[PDB]
Amino acid sequence: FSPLCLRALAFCALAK
Amino acid sequence: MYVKLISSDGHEFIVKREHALTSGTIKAMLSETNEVNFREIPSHVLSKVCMYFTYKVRYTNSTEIPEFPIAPEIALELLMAANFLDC
Amino acid sequence: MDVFLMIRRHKTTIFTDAKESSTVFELKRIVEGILKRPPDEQRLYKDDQLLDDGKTLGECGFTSQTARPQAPATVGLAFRAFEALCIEPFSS
Repeated sequence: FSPLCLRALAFCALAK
Repeated sequence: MYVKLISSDGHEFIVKREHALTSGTIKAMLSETNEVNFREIPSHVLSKVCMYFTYKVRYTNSTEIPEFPIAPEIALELLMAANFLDC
Repeated sequence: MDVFLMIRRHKTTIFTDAKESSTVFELKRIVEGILKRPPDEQRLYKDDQLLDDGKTLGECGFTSQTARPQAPATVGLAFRAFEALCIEPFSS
């Protein structure tokens, strides 16, 4: 397991 | 060994080359010299990007992975930086 | 155990890590390799407190709970003329 890319993390910070 | 990443407001961030290569854009730009200017990314964003590099390398092929904190008010700028940097 | 740091002077910020049991002097040796000033021409700070060369980073207060990859601790840096400690803030 590796961290998600920063593009996806920034999206999740607003989407979830 | 190290590269220097320069933000739009002139802050210089000195980061291990191996960590900076988390960014596909930095890797391609370095393909030699060790300085890259980011004239559209301000230092409060680029500093957070550099923290991501450190965190990405430290926790690849990890056990539970701690949260990467992203305040809602910078998420869009961070996303646009990560779009440009491909990380 | 690794601690994760930002060493900051003026508009320079070095992202680096070290072991909690390494010493302040060994951290100055890292700064020398990057910025080409020897350890005796450096002062390192936690907030406004000078750090003694013989102390470990853990004894200075840099631990794995306060100095994490996603939230590194800040170490101030001043060079011998010593200049005042001066760290320019990031933008808003």
